[PDB]
Amino acid sequence: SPSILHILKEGRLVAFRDPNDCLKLGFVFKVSLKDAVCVIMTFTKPYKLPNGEPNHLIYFPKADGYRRRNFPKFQKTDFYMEEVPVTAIEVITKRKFAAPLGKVIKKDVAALNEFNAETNNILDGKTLKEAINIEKQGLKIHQILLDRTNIRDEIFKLKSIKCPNLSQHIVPKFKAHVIKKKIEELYHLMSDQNLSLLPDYEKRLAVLKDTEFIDQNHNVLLKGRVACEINSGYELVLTELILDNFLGSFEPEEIVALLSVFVYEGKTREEEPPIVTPRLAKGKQRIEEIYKKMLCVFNTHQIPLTQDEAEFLDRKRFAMMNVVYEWARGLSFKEIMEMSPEAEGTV
Amino acid sequence: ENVWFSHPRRYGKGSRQCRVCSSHTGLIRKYGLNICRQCFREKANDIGFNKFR
Amino acid sequence: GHVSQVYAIRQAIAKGLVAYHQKYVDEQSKNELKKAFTSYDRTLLIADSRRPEPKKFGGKGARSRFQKSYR
Amino acid sequence: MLMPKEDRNKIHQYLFQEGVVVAKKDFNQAKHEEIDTKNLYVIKALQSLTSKGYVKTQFSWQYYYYTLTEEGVEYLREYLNLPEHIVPGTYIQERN
Amino acid sequence: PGVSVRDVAAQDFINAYASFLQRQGKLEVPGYVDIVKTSSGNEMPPQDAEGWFYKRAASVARHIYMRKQVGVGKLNKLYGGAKSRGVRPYKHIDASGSINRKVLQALEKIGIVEISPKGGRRISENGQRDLDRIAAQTLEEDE
Amino acid sequence: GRVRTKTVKRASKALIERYYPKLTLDFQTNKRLCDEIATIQSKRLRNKIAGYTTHLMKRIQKGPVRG
Amino acid sequence: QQQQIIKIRITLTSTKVKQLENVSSNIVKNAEQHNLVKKGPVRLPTKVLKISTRKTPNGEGSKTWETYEMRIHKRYIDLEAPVQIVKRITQITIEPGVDVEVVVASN
Amino acid sequence: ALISKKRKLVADGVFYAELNEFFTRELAEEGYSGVEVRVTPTKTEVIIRATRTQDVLGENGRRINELTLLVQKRFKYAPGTIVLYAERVQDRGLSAVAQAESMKFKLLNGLAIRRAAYGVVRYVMESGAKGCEVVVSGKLRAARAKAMKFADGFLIHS
RNA sequence: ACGGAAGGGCACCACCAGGAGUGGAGCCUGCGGCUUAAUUUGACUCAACACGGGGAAACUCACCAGGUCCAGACACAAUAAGGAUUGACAGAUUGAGAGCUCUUUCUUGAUUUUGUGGGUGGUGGUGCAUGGCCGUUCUUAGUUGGUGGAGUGAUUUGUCUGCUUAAUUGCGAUAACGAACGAGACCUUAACCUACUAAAUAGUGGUGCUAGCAUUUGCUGGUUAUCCACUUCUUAGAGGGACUAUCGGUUUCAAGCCGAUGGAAGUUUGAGGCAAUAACAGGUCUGUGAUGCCCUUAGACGUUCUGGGCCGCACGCGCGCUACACUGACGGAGCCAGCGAGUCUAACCUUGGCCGAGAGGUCUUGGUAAUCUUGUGAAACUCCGUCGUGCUGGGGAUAGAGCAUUGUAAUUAUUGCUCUUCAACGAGGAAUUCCUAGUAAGCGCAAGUCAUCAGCUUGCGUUGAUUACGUCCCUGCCCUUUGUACACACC
Repeated sequence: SPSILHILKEGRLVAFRDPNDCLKLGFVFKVSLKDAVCVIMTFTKPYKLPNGEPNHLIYFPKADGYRRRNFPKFQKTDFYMEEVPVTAIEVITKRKFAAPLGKVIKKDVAALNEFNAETNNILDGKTLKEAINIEKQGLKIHQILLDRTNIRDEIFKLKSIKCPNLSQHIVPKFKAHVIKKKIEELYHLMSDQNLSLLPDYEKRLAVLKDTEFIDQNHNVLLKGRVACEINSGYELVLTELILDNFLGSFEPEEIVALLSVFVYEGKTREEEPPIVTPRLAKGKQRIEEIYKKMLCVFNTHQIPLTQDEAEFLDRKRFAMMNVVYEWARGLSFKEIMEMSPEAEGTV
Repeated sequence: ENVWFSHPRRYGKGSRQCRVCSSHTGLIRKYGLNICRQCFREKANDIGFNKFR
Repeated sequence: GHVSQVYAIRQAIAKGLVAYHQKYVDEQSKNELKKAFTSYDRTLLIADSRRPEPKKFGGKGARSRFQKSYR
Repeated sequence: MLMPKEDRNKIHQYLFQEGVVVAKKDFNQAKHEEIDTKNLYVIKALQSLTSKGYVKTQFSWQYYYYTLTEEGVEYLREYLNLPEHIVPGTYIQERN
Repeated sequence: PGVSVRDVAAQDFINAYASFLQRQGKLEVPGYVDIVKTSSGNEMPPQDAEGWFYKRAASVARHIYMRKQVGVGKLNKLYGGAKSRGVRPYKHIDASGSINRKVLQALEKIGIVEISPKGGRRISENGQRDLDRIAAQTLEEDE
Repeated sequence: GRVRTKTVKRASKALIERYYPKLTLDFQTNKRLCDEIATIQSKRLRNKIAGYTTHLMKRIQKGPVRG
Repeated sequence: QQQQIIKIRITLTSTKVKQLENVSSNIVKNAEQHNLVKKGPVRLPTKVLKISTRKTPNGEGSKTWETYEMRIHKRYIDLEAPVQIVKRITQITIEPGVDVEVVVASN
Repeated sequence: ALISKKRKLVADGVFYAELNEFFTRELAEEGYSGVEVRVTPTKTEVIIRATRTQDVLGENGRRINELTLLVQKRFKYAPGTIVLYAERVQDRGLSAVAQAESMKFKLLNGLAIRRAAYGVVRYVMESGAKGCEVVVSGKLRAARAKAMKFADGFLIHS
């Protein structure tokens, strides 16, 4: 931030608290920008209520009716250090002094008197202005601020606000809402929709509904029916291949060779030869187009495919058309072998 | 170990040096880069200062 | 500077006038104006096309160089 | 170089738990980052380690790029006396 | 060393005023004025002697007039002589700023200028209606 | 001085040899015609080529040039 | 339930012109497509980082100098845009060399 | 953050430089070609080019991990912000750096200069280049220095 | 290759025509010598001498007088928990709360330790052992090999008799034919776009709120808020634009050249960047963890602390920037810019108000920057007054006395101011440097070194000339012919 380390002032007033959970105040030693490890010098013990319980309300700036209700004063305590994260630090405020903590520790005359004065001045009266800067960038941060400062004034909007004593009566209510939805709601959610595969599955439904295989009411259509027969991984393009009379122009050999593109790895060093007939080339082109389209449609939803399916078009699968076509005619196994690049078992 | 093995080096040619070569004379402070001028020349096109004029 | 500024302002006065004539008066008047000016032309309408040549090393100025010794 | 053995232990340990060590060439630095020791002490102990294999070095822009080996791992398990097939340097870890 | 007199009556614009500022009986001299060099990079005091401060008053009146809003440091930069050290020709160097400050402090009192937002100082509507009007009345008289 | 170089002259000549229909004896028209007719890298060079073609046409009209 | 406008200000800066202007034009296009008022593709004065140095490593030789200069081209673009389009336009348009920044809360 | 654009770009340049030099030093055997500092939102990717990803990538991503550690521990980044990669350089050549490395290694094995130089030039020619120039300075054969200059095809100098 | 041989062509690192100067304009720094405890050191015609980015108070530092520290990895013995080795308050000690060393004893716990091989570091040597880099030959048009031809061969031709070009550029000719590099082309930049894209981080105009001096409505801000309108200026992006364009002459009438017309731009439109082949035993091991061999390696030329020195000097030589005085210097009233640069894990650029003659101090503010510093309202010069020819008044050295700032530390004064000594100096022999247009010359300004210091450079503007627009005589360069007892090549 533009005033995160040096400009804000060494020993600035912040409201931190350990797991005891009570309203406290202290001075910043040095805002460590790495592991969030601020060494805060407290001057107040955990402020328990008149009843004798942990106080849950935070300093909600600018309101006499809010804070003086339950926070007329706080407890006075002498200097001792504690390390704490930035998450525990609640609301930073202005009322501070420029002199360091070392001076306070080593018993000076200028530091200690002014110090004690500041310790009790805060107690006597306090209606401070909050100050966190948005001038660096603010995109997520700005949004968060917008969310919060609307909810800041929303605390006055609701019914409970001008009570005689709220935080004395809250310990039951707090206990209920917080602890009853701590690991009951959450445990339930740990056996309702556990993994991200169910959400991702629902995103796989978005593409399956868009491609018109299953209808929008989540039931199978003719496209989904025909596709139910195909057990191979490249089923959607293959399903799309059977629609129009495009296939009717081909001969059986041409069809079977065309179908070889799907059932072959296509990982090799050697070059692809020229295609055996223009119809096959056309078919190949069509297939390529369809797979591009499918890649596009998958890509809009943003779901990662397998290394095989990510590669597909880049891999050298298309040479086996020229291979199997000859076999489909009625040719010797040597002749075809001497055409093809790959090993014989693979073929 | 030794409380006598360090003169003041708060400023001057002795304080700051070329990060590549560690010379003292011929140091490019401009734009807070701190590179030995010869070293800078060597890695000039690498950093991306191209000779136009 | 001062002379330069003067030159600029006079030029502006000229161009502004002729342009004004061109838009909001007939052309013949503007032609008359031009011909009156362009005959005299001290960069009256058109700007001065000379512009500072840069300084180069081994000398205080552009074409000037430092003195050499031999002995 | 002569130094307290605890510092050496810290060094050998941290290096084992990571695999890599870095150091700006500066004797008269005071504390070196991460490992709680002066920089000189680090640099010289690592040099000593390197001497007989175990860790490989690359100087590059005065920043000492130290990297652990296989024999080095064996040496460090021996020194730090911890079980094999359990605590290595940085082998597989990531899925890719 | 100074600025913005090329245009109108350089000397006469700020001479009939100079005696008129004495005529007013409102001016407020420092006390240590008139035994002073006027700049660090200068050499002699002014040759007007019984005056000069009144010239610099209307010159600072003119300065506040000049534009928008003006300061102290700016005045120092302006009336500053530039300093001649040895060989070291005449590098532009600040004025006896104290004098300008004093002038400002005087003018504010007389009801001509006031301290503005954005810092600096600005001319008033009532201000110069009477001050330099009589001096430039010579130009209106001649016309 | 203002002497035209090899790639301007030779290329111009080549153009006149295989495009005599078109290439009327005006500079500006040729200038765009050159951009259309063939790929040229820089603007300057193109312009030079156009100029030389114009010159050539101007001196083709008076008599049959050798080359 | 309007999806509220916040006045976004993008600040692209780079050492390249063609790689930068590409991203600029893309931003102009995408933002146009969504039908939003904006403050141009406003370009700034390009900053030249001039470094004068002697050619020779050591003093001997004719005193030859060498200018070494790096360009900085900078574009600021204000999209008077809703809270929706911030996340849509930030994720798109990334490039090695082109340093991209976005900022809001103009006052 | 909060650094001037001027200062910033220079810093980036410096980072790029130090990277390239380090990679050149460490990735010597592999035939390192070049890198690119691919800055992104939040993450900072770094593509590395070489002839082979034999041990640059590593066994199950070990040497690459080490390299990443070196990078992020050196310049002090948050773990998993900076990321390295290993792309194949194209044509085993045309990139001069790789070729220079190949020369260097051919020599240090124990070979005559001619064989190296003409091997390199022929390879370049095969790789579909317009032309090549290989110059070797220093002490070849004799005690006094000499400059052998091999070339083929075509070049430019202006 | 050279020639006080020929022919042709060239350059303000050559002249002519002049302009500005340098050997006394600031007195500076650099070198030589001299001096030296040291006064480190490289470079000596062009192509060493404000150069080493070298403006050094220490650190830089390498040199000198001294003092420590081990960062001697590793292996191999050997001493060795009845302790290897480390550290140690204080007395002595010494510039010195350096245990360095001793005195007294405590602490320490395999790390070291003394010895042997082997490393390591070195601003040590060698730039004539090298790499890289740079300079110069060489601000030049030159160099090559494929296949042909000639010659026993070295080699030659191509690469040329003319003509033209800044140019082996072309035009042509032709035992050569096509080709490649260099040149050109290319890149950046300098100028022109009242056309496109727009811009409160740039302007301008209109409407609510200002008209206070020359004002009735200069131009300015009141006006980050009053909303709207605009893109000429200002910024960029994309393009266009000049090609010697049209006309005339001139030439086998071809390449081209000279004038005129328009044109923002008509010397390759100016300026640069890039820049071939082969070289020099040019410079550099003091840029480099670039290195070979040599030298040294724990009273170490290693690293580090204390104090000097590199500033030892009226100069024996070299560069460098104000106004020798009335086209002047003052007192004021003077005076528009343009390159830039700028705080983070901190203290940079300073606006603002107060105090101070002053330099400065202070309380704060704006600024990670077309927004704030900062229209860097710079200087020379416009306007009146003061001298007016006088080593005087013109302007403020050399020496003294104080007050400020920066810095652990200013002493052989860092700088700055203030007063007293008063000096742009009597137009600089012989000699020699740069210079043809917004240049030369004047004048400041920023940046680079930087805590502080500029007269150093690197860029930037501002005012702005005279005199060629040529030649080969001097000094050199390129080609061709020729001569040669030269070839480390006319030294």
